[PDB]
Amino acid sequence: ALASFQLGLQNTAQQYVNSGKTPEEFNVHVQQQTNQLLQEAGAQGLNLNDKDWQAWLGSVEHSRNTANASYQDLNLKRAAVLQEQSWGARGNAAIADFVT
Amino acid sequence: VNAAEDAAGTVVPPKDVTVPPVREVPEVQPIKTVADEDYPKIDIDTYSNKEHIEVGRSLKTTVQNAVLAVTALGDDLPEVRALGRALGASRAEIFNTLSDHV
Amino acid sequence: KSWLMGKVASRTVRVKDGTDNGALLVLPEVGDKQKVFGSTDNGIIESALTESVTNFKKQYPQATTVQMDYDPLTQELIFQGVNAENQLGTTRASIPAADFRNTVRGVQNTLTQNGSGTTQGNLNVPGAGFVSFNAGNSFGIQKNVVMGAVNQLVSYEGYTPSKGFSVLEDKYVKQATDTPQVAADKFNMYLNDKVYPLVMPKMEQYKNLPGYIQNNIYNALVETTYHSGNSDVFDKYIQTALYGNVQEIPTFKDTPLFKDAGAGSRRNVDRYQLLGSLVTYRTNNPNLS
Amino acid sequence: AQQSGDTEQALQNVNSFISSVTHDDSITAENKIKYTSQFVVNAFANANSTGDMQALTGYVQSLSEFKNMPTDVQTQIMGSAQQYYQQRASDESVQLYEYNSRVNSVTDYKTLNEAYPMAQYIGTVMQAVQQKKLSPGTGYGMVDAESQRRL
Amino acid sequence: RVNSVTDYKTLNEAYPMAQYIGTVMQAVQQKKLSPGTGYGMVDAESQRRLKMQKAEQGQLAYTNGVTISDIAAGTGESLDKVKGELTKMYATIGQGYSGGGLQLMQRGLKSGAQDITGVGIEMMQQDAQSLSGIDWRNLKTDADGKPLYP
Amino acid sequence: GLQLMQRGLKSGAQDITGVGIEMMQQDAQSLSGIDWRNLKTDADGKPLYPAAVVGSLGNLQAAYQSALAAGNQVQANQLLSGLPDPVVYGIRQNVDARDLADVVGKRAQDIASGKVLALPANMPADVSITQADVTAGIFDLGLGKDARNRNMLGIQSWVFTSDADEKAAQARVSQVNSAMNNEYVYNQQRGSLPALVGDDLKSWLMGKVASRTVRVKDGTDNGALLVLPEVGDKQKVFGSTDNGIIESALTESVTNFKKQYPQATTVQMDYDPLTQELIFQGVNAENQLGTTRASIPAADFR
Amino acid sequence: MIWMFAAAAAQMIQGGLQYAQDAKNQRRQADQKYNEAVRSASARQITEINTQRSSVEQNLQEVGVQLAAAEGNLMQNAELTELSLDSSVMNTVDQARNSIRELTDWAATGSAVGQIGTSMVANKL
Amino acid sequence: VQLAAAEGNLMQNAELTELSLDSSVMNTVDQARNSIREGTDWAATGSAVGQIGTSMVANKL
Amino acid sequence: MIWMFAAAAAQMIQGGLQYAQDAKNQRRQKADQKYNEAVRSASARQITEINTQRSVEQNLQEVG
Repeated sequence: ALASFQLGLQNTAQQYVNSGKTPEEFNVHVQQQTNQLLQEAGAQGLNLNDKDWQAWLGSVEHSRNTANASYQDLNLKRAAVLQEQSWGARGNAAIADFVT
Repeated sequence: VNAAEDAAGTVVPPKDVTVPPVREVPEVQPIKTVADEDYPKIDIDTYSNKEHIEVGRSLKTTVQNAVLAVTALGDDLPEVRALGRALGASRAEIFNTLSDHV
Repeated sequence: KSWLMGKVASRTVRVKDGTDNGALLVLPEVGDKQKVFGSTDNGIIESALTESVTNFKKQYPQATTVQMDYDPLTQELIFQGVNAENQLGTTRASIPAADFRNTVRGVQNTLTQNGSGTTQGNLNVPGAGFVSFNAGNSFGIQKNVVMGAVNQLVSYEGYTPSKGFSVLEDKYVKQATDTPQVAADKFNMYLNDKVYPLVMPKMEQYKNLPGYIQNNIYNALVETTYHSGNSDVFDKYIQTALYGNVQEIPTFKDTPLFKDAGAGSRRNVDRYQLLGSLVTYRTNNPNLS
Repeated sequence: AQQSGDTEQALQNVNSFISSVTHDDSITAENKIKYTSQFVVNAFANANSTGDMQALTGYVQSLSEFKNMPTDVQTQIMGSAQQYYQQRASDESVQLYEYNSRVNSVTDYKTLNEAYPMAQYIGTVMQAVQQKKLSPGTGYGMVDAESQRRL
Repeated sequence: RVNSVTDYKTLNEAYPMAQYIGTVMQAVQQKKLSPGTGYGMVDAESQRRLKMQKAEQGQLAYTNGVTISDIAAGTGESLDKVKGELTKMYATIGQGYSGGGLQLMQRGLKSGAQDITGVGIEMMQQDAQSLSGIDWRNLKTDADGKPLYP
Repeated sequence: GLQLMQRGLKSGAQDITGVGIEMMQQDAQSLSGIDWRNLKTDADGKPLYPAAVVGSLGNLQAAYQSALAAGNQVQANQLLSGLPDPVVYGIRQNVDARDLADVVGKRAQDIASGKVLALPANMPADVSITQADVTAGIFDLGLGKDARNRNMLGIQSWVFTSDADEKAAQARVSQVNSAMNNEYVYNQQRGSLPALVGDDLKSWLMGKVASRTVRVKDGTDNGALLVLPEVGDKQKVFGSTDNGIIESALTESVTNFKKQYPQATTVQMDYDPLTQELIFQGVNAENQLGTTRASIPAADFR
Repeated sequence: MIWMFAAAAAQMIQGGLQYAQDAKNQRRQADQKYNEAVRSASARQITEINTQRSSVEQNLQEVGVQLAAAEGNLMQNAELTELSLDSSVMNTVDQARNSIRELTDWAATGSAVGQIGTSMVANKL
Repeated sequence: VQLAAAEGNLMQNAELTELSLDSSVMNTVDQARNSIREGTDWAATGSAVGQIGTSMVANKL
Repeated sequence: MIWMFAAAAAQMIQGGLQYAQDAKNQRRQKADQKYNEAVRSASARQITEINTQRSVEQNLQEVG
């Protein structure tokens, strides 16, 4: 279950980026996904704060931090790409009008 | 033995070996071979009709081969030795084991 | 280049002895190897050439490399020292092919053990389990025939820690500290040293009978000799059954050999079966001599 | 039974059938001998280790019902067992050659160390050499060959 | 019917010796067969069973032997004979020289023995001689010009 | 012929198997005339063999395998001594029955093209017979009535053997080797050797020699071994084509010859056509001949 | 040995006999015209019948699918980075990255993290 | 039918025991077995059962 | 260096075997096979049913 969740968050990050969803919709999704795993962990063991479960929580934290970091950079790249394309499109019309 | 040490021995491993209660013996024939004594030592002379150098008037060699041997085993020569080295980098010769003749 | 290297690669043999790294030789081409070398496998020639190579190197220490050649006219093998630049030295040696073939055959015979094959075996000892056993013998009895009588001796005598196989010198008896393997080794030695020499000489008289009758007689003779140390006890009754008066057979019950084995044990029934079959064989062949 | 590593249950199973055949009263003596001999002979052919062979040999030769059989059947069974023996021994030695072939079947360096660490190969070879399943000369050479090939 | 069997285990499982001997001797007793044609029949089976028992042990040396030397040391045959026997065996297994030779070469290569690979290569390169006689220029041609190799 | 051979093999009689083999190898001669290179071809290049040869090859292979199955190599080699060279080559190369015709067809036109090297004037050393070949199962005659009549050498003891039997076996091996050498030389001189090498040639020669061996009975233990000479037609000289009668008839002559010359170990037989005479002579090892000789007219033998 | 090929010979006998029977069966035949139609018709029916007939163990499959998707995603993203020296995007982006990150010896960082690697959560609580 | 099924099952199961000599799982197994089984002579073990022989049920009922 | 081509050789071994094994299959056999391929046209017809039936990005397409 832990391995599946770790990959699921990262895979969902780019899917949300491609659709132009706002950060709030990503944050609510992240919290909802984390809550289910945390609740499920309550039956698959006592979650007693010993070394193994502490390490489990430590991994879970970074599993969220990494996706939260990547989500910003993906949009940062996309915005620059779109800006360059729009600036080229704006320059085409100037030559069109000059010729006309 | 000395020709079965290359066997793999995957049948009847060493865990399951024992000495046989009787002594074996192979079936070879009783024959030797001995070098003959009356055969002549035949050699052909191919230097009579050419210029050549005689040493101690047998072994046959060439001049460009003999010279090098002299310089190598020539620690008792005046430092002549350089001339020998230079010449060695420049016929038939006969001595009446080369490294010891010189 | 690959074609030439493959052609040369097939004729290379790495002689072993003489120094470190051994020596390297290239055999000459011959019409058929079986006439000159006596075998088509290089692994035997490599072992056979060792003595000749060692002697040649001993006679001429200054020689660094050796070359081999074949002279068909006189059926001769020649060795010669070689120098660089394809030049040849003055040292030479000669060896006839006949003695080389004889040596090769002698090595092969030792390897294959005169063609009789291996003789390693195993035994089933009560309690102790499986143990090693060697069936070799000096009379030429094939393995599965030798193993026949021991499987009856073991089935009759049995085995116990305090008695072993019931062998009755110091090296033929079991001591308190012997392991079962050691006891089995002593038992085999005692057999080979004190049973077969007394049983084999009396087998020359029964060659007129079929083979399996002789095989049956062999087991009975071995069993009797083991328990009595004398093969004349039962051969007398065998001769009586084959040629003597059959009416004297039932007197065998008064001998110590019968008494010691029990009045109704399987051992005695097995003994009487052979005598009952010999009489039938005699009856069915009135011309028996 | 022995696939789970329990020989005692296998011995109990064999004894259960032997005793079930022995006490039946609807068959003749020769059939009782035939069935018992066939089952006993077939039992040896299925042993998968040299320890099971010894255990079964010890059990069989002590059973009272086997002591009273005719001599020609006891001799035949004894001769037959010794043939499956030395064969179950040769197989255990050929196993190491098969393992070495499997090890040598790899051609890339990274996966070789990922799957077959040297410290385990050396131990596996030396343990077999210690138990006299392989001679020293055919184990040391095997180790040296791998050591040179890896470099 | 008795002689129609070819393997040792099933022979003893189906035809015990003690029953065959009794069956033959009972007929000999009733004067249905002469003594000379019953004793010979018993002896022939007695010899054949030992022969098969010996052969079964020799089969293992070929099956498990790692080199030619220890295969010969087991069966007792000369090296030239075991070479031919292995050739025949692996030709029978592979249905021809090419298939048997390939498998024999693979076995030699994986077992680290030069002797077996040599005999495999002998078969492999003996089979190849068939390619010298083909007339390449006159092979039948397909409707699209592609030749039709056998 | 196949059924007769099967009956002979299963009944343990050599005489019936011989007459079956005669038919089997008389039928095989039809394969020599086929023009393999000009057979009609299928649309996919596959030749079209007639149905008459498929059922002949499939029966020859079955007969050979049946002969080998019983452990009788003598009469299996005797069968291969009358078949044409390509058929003999094909059978010994174990191959699926569906490809035997193709193999034979390819081999025939490979031979026709001169792709086979000529044999030397002296028989190769690898064709001789040695102890390793005896251990391999040669000289095994299969099932039989008497112990003396299932080994071609005629030795009786098969369980316990003395050195006297070893000496006789050693002499008889050399006798067979000499016979094979003479046969090979005679065949080579006439230029009629088959296109075979090594084991195939050894089997061919052994099958040729095996047909002319007779085991005379009386005189001592193990009897005696003789190889009859080749004759135009047996019915004119010997008076019968069956060896079982000649074996019984030669007993008196062999016993007398051995009685006159106790020192003789082996006997050789030869035929002199010019005077219609049969000659006996003692032989030594290394193909050398002794001084003893005897002569018998053919009329009284018949 | 000669007696260890007996089983193979016995099994190979049956091959030759069948090979001869087929020749006779084909030679005894113009019934081929009738014979062909049977197969020609049966093939269609057979084809029609065939056409008519035509925990942890779940998390593992989900993991496999998502791993394949992640590998695909990292591909098609590495490609743009490959062009960094030419695009001038990943240059305009690197400018912003550097400008925002300013609010080194790499070996030093690794040692600092390693010195407390396996006790971070224990120390935090 | 059940005999055929059992043969198939055993044949399918033997595959892992074949690789036991290098599989890592068979080191956790055969260690658990030994830990759960707190110079054994096998020959001695067999004789004990053999001596009791066919009177097993009789001697415990 | 010989050891660089080990993987390539191992991959190339597989090609040779099935090249010879495919040829052997054809020699061992045909009309019935042809019929099945013709029926396969139904799948093409079945696949022919679907085949027979056959805010910046918007601004960019319009601009083009």
